[PDB]
Amino acid sequence: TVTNEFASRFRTIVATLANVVNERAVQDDMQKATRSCTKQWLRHLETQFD
Amino acid sequence: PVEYGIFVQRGATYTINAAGEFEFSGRNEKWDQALYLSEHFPALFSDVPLAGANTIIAIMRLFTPQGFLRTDDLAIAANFPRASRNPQTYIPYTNQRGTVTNEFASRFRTIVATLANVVNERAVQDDMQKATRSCTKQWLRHLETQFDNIAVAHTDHLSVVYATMSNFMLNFTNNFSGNHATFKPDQYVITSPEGSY
Amino acid sequence: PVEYGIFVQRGATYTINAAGEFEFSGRNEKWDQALYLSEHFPALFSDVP
Amino acid sequence: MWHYTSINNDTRVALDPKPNQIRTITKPNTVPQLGTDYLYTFNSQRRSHTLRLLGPFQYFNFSETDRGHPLFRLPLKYPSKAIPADELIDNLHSWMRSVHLLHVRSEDNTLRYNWMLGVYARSTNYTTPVGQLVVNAPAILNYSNPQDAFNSVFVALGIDYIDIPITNSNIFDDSSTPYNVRIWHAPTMTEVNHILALMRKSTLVSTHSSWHWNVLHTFHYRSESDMIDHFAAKILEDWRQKEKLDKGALVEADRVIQRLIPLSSSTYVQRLAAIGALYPNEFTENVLDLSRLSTALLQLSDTYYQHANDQLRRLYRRMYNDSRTLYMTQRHQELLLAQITADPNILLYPYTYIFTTIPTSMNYISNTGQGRIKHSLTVTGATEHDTVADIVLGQTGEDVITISMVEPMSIAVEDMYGYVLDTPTRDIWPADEQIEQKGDAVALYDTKTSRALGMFNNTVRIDDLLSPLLSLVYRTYIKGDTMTMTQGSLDHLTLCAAVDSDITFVGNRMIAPLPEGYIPKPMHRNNSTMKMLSLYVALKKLENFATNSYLMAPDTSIILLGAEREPAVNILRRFNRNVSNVRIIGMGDRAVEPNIRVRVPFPIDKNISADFIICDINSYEDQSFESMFSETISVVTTCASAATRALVKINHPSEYMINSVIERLSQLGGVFYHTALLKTASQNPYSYETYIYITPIAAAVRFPFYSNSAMINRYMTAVADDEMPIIPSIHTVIKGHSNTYSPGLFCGCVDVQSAPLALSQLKSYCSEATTWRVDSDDNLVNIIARIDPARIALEFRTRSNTSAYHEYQRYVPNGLGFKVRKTREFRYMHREVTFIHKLMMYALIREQISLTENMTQVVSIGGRNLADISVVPLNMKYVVIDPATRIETLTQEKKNIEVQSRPFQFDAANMDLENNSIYLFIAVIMNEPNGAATPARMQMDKIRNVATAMLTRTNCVAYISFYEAGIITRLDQSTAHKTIRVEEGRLKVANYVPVDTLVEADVTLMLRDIGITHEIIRPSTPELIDACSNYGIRLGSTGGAVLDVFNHYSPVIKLVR
Amino acid sequence: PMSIAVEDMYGYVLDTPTRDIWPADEQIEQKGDAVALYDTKTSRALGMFNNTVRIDDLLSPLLSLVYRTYIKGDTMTMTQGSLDHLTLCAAVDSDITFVGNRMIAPLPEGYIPKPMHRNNSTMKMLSLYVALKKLENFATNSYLMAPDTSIILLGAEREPAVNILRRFNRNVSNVRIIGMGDRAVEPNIRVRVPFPIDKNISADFIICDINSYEDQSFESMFSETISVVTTCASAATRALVKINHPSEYMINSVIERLSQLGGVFYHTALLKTASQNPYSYETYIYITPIAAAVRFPFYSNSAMINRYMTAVADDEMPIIPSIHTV
Amino acid sequence: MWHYTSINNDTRVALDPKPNQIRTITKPNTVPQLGTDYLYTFNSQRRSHTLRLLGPFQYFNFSETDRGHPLFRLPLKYPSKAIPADELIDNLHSWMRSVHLLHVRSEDNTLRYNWMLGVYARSTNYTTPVGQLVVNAPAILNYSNPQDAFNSVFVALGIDYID
Ligand SMILES: Nc1nc2c(ncn2[C@@H]2O[C@H](COP(=O)(O)OP(=O)(O)OP(=O)(O)O)[C@@H](O)[C@H]2O)c(=O)[nH]1
Ligand SMILES: Nc1nc2c(ncn2[C@@H]2O[C@H](COP(=O)(O)OP(=O)(O)OP(=O)(O)O)[C@@H](O)[C@H]2O)c(=O)[nH]1
Repeated sequence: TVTNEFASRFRTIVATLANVVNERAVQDDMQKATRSCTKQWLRHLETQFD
Repeated sequence: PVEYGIFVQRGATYTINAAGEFEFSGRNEKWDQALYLSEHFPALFSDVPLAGANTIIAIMRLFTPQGFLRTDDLAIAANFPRASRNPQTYIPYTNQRGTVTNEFASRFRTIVATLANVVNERAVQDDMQKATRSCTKQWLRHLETQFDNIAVAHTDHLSVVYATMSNFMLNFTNNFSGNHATFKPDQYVITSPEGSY
Repeated sequence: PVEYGIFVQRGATYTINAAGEFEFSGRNEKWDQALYLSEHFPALFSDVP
Repeated sequence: MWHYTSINNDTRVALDPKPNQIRTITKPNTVPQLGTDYLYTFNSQRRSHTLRLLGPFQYFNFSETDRGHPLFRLPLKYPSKAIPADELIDNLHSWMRSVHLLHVRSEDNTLRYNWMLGVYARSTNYTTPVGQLVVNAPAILNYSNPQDAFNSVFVALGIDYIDIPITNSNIFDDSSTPYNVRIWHAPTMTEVNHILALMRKSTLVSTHSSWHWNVLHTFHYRSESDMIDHFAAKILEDWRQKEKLDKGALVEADRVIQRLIPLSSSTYVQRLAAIGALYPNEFTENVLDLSRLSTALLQLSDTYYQHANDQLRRLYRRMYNDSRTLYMTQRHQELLLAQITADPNILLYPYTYIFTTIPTSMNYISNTGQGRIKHSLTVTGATEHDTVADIVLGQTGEDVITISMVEPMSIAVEDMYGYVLDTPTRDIWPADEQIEQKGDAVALYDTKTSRALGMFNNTVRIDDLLSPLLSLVYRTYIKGDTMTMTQGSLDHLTLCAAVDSDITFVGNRMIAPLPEGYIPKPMHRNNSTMKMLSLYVALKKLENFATNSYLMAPDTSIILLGAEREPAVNILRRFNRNVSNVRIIGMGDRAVEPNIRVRVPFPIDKNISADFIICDINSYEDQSFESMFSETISVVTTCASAATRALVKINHPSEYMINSVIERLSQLGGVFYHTALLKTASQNPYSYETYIYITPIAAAVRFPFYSNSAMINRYMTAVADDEMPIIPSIHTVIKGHSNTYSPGLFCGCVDVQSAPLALSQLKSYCSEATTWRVDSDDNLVNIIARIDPARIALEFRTRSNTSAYHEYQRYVPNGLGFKVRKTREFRYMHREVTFIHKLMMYALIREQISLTENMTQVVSIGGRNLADISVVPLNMKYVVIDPATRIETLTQEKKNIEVQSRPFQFDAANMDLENNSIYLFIAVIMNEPNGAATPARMQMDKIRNVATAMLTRTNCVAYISFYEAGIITRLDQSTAHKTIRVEEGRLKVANYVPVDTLVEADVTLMLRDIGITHEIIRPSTPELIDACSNYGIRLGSTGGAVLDVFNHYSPVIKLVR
Repeated sequence: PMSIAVEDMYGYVLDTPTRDIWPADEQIEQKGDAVALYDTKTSRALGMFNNTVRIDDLLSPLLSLVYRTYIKGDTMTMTQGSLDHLTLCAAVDSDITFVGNRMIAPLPEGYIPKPMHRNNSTMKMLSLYVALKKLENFATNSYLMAPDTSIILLGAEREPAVNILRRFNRNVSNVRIIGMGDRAVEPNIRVRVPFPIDKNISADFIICDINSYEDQSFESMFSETISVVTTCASAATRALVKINHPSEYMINSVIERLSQLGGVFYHTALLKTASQNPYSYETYIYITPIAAAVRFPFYSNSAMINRYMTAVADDEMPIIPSIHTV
Repeated sequence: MWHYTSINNDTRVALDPKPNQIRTITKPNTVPQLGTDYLYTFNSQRRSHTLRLLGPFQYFNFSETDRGHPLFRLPLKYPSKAIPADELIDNLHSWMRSVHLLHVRSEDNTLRYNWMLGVYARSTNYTTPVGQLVVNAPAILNYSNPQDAFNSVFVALGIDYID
């Protein structure tokens, strides 16, 4: 495969958690900067995992 | 990811049958330059529309060349060697003198518009700070200006340099028809009945 | 694989009757040099189409 | 109608606007309209948007700025529905208004604007030298002479040519264009010859035989495949043009030949061009799929050369090698000579070869559109075969073709509610007769009925027969399509049968629309349900017969009996929902509430009562005959005492059983009840079980008892079988003229080239074989072919084997059909009841004809199309005597038939009946040779005359079928009438004029006064099962009902000597 | 293109037979004129007009309008079995249910059925169907098959007409509508003249529209069309068979063959429908047995015959419509 | 009515398409229809969505990529009403068009594609040894004798079985 199915699975997991944390952060009125930083952290986890 | 999954389920490559239809491989796989001389093509460049994979197809449409297929007329008049029965060359861009606006530069504006809404969609997906977003946008606008500056140099000056060089004596092969989806080089070999070609 | 399945379905070895015709085992089995002194031949070299 | 006649005009030059119209060619003031300014279509199931511009705009090179317009992003706003018309219009309008072709206006009337060059200069923003030419001198586009329109540009520019891109005609298809045109400087013929000679040097280049604007132009292809697609589309246009030139029509086409010439091409293009001048195709009006055209034309080519005579083969090869030459018929060239003499300056392709003689090749059928072909294989043809190899048929996927056991019914709604009834005939029941009938009954019961009849009875279940019909009634309802029907109408009751919900009416006729978001589930009918509704209808009908509304009278009760009667009771209840006070009780074993669970014998305390009864109780499967007898007698007694109008099932309708029922009723009620032997159309077709309609009446019944009744006969004739029933085989190999095939089918597939062979061998066994290909890609032809015994009876009379193989070759490859969709066929196909009956007669007679000794010939009289031939054994000679039949003498010679195309003469003296012969008058005496019905007296005269003619002959045998009068009185009572019905006292068999019936007693009377020995005989159950199992036929629903009565009252008269 | 009313294309005229006898001395002259007309073919001009003024293209603007009004929902009221109904079935390739006796069911939203694909002979076939319902009764308002009655169209490529007839009779229970002929696609059985000797077609109505083989000896076309007429006549109580070469000899010999086939003469008539191509010299014959003995069974100097007979091979190449400028 | 009478036929072998039909087994051009391509029902009072594929697709091992398709997230777009037919159709169509079983096309009339093994190799992205077998030799799925359809794979692989 061009793409590792395990890594792609981790991408879907991180996508799900991303919209989860997002929904929470908008619920709790988080500053956009901190939100962007958690998202960046998740993308980093995806790369590391790949 | 989803458009990618559809796209790659159609397959990473394709061949063109005698009917001229593109038969996609149906199989995800990395390209190697070996395949460049094969019957196979990278699929991203098929320019064949695929339902549910539109953004990929569009971003692909950004790569289509803005030039034209010249005949090497001077090299022909000189009887310079040319392997093709009808010698040709793809000049990357046409001269554009009378226009208020350079069509090549305007094309780069549409490309940058597309990438701009692409990066934007990504940044809002990843909750980017407005400041960084504005900065990427500013960078793109700057690329548009820079390109509009050099555009006349390319389309109106460098193009003629290409048109000459295509007529040079030893530039004997046909390099590219200007259509990425279908073009493959003609492949000659020296062939001994004895040894290998 | 498919030619392989056919070939090995004919047999991985054969013998030669008094008539001189080949007779394939019909069985897939690993060869051993214990067989070199036997009636058997490896079937890959039969040159029977 | 020899010489070609045509008008030659340059449609392209006609298209180019005069300069004054160019400013307003954009239709600046008025909005664009479909069918004029443009035409658009969305293709469902393929999700494509095709938009074509019309008028001058059909030919247009879009600017990159033009593609930046929204109108081209419109398809992107979808999938999937068609683009809304208002948006397509507003966009196309704004776009058209956006274009502004450069031009000079002028007073002169002779000018045309050179639309092509001006558009092309626009598309490139006037950057190309032609563009900047157009800019500094817009007036150069105006021209009076079409050739100078380009010459002026070529000389101003110093160029030898111009390469104009061609956009796809669809303007939503922004993809690489297959080729481009290249206008050339020309103008003398000599210059053209020179360029054509020089284009042999270039690579993928082609031309037309002649050129628009009288300006030479060539096509230059991106790939050989593009050249193939173009060459194909042109070969098709020239075939279609030649088709109407040869027909003598006036033709306004631009050039006499619309085919392309390969100036330099791949080998495939050469073969395409070769086959394009041979004009192989037969004329066709059918729509073709253009998308695969090339492939078709390639396959056609591959076949054409594959089976042409050696000289035609060499001719094809000559064309294939001289691809630069333009081959054409003489008349084409006469047309070219005409147009040259008219306009001497004209440029035509110089290198041409006239056919001194057109090739005599077979025309090829070439319908590449959808639909399978249903071939009717002829028994003989010009081709003679000799030891042809067996043609194995490949296994086919269920995706291509499923094979269900039994063809579902395709009747009208009312047609399944019909019933027939056999009234009692005999006035007394002597004890000596009771002994014999009881013995035959106990004997039939102990050994059970025929295993074959039971197999058919269980395989051709009625529920599955009616399922497609009932589901459709349901599917129309839930989708809201139905909304109007009478209350109490058979459509109403069928709707109640179909849908499990209450069905209120809004007004007398309108049905209440379903509440939104609510789709009621289909009613769950068990197998006996439709029969129950059918008997309900039957009881309402026997009550009145004039009735239109089958609906219970208010304050009236019906009580269905039998196991699992719940669905029928729910249906009856919902059907009578608008009727006040209607009890609709059920009973029987395995009953669920509402239905009371009970068992026979009913509890002695129990006291059921109603104005209607429908017993459908099954007999206990394993008991002494005296036990089943006492059980069913107790049942009949219960049902009779319970209701004024009972309808009770008899599982074992022996003469003894039914008559003993009449006896028990006689001693129960004193006076005899008015019984009748009913059989509904919703019974399983093969069922020998029969209902009896009991009802007291004030009149004293005459002839209370039954004897030789049809309903009884179906059961009684099903004696235990001598041979295990035949199972419908599916054959794959097709042996050449080998007799041995058990009845069945020839499902399978084979390569298209081998298809003519398979059809030519199939004809030995199959009257007809359906064939198709899944796609133009597949090389296989799937084939299905029922094995008809009659064809076998024809094709094996002699060892000779011949077929229309040369005709079948014309089909390959595009003449055998196409069908992407799955097809279902059946091991048991539906046939008309009358046809099945005729087969029953033919079996009844064939079984006897094999027995009789020393019979030199069988002679069918009036048996059209050798209809009677199944009866005659292959060695015995077969004579036919019907004016209607037409046969070549060589055919009768080929099959040992002897037809005499004269009317049979029914006069007794001149009727030269031969000795040792078997005459056959099956279903012919009722009708005159022209088909008009004879008076019954004339039929009596016919039988009298054939009998008197048989008086002198020895060893002669004759069979004379005739309809009996009794059936009339039967069919007046019955409501079933799908294929048989009374018409002013005559019965009308379908596709035939109604004919007067004979009385059997008068016939036997005259036959016994003539004194010739004779027997009245009818086909029985074993003959039914024989004909059905052999021909692969299933009895229909209505057919099962009508068949017993129709068969019993159509006796064969077996005269013998 | 034509600009007629809908009913106007379903009309037919018919020339009844005039002469009471067919003397052999007349048969000689008529046969000679027939073989002479056949060997030299008909007029090239008449053929040019016959092929240029095709009926399908003549009626296309009319049928398309009926289709265009339907898909846009404009139509909604017509009688079942009416000529407007049959014309709608001719125009549109879809099942056409009625909601109530007169109202047509409105199309489901987002669904526009494609136009029916009529080949050139289709309108003629519907026209002959109407003609057969009319000859049956003449007082009729509803051209619709009686329940449990069958019609069998013959001829090459009769599929569209059969589909139209079937959709037209969709509300009528138990109506067989078989097709036959060469180049037939399913449903239509593919067969060729002469019919296979085993084959046994039968119906209450027949419409033969089979073309004669283009290249054969006159005796061959004669025996072929005679076999056709015999087949169609034995097959049905009310045949309507095309005659491609309506010479006095051909039609009269047909009457003779029918006379020796049925004993008593059939009640023949020379029909010509309005949906035939206007210049066609081909003419239909309506055959049907009747209880009455026919007087004047034979034709002579008949109009339908005359159109063919007077088209003797032309002396001058037909004039082509010029467009003058000066 | 004693002796049993029956036709024995392998419905599973009948189901397996010939190789030429495999390219178009996805019904690429025409949209899927109820009662043919598939059948769907919502169960009121239980709130369940049952979708069953028909034809060869009744037997199908979905890839994890296949479950990543929207068509399987459709029930998630509800409760509670039945899924609208246009959406179920557009989704099922796009999905079916997404599948592309590996195969070799062939002229011979006797062959059937071994649909089970080819689907299974697809579902595992041709990672399993049967999968990579299917990839290097797609022609091994074609078979004339139904038993050899599996024997050829067992012998090429040396395996005693496949789960
Ligand atoms: N861009 C452009 N192409 C044109 C124009 N006029 C003609 N052509 C092209 O010239 C080519 C040669 O003519 P044909 O292919 O023989 O004519 P056609 O348009 O296909 O029409 P038919 O042959 O009658 O079916 C066509 O492929 C046209 O597309 C024009 O005004 N602009
Ligand atoms: N994944 C997959 N499983 C299959 C395929 N073909 C058959 N099977 C399974 O093989 C098993 C064995 O067959 P059966 O259970 O006896 O047959 P069935 O499918 O249940 O059909 P019936 O027994 O007639 O009701 C079934 O559980 C099927 O699900 C296939 O092509 N792919």
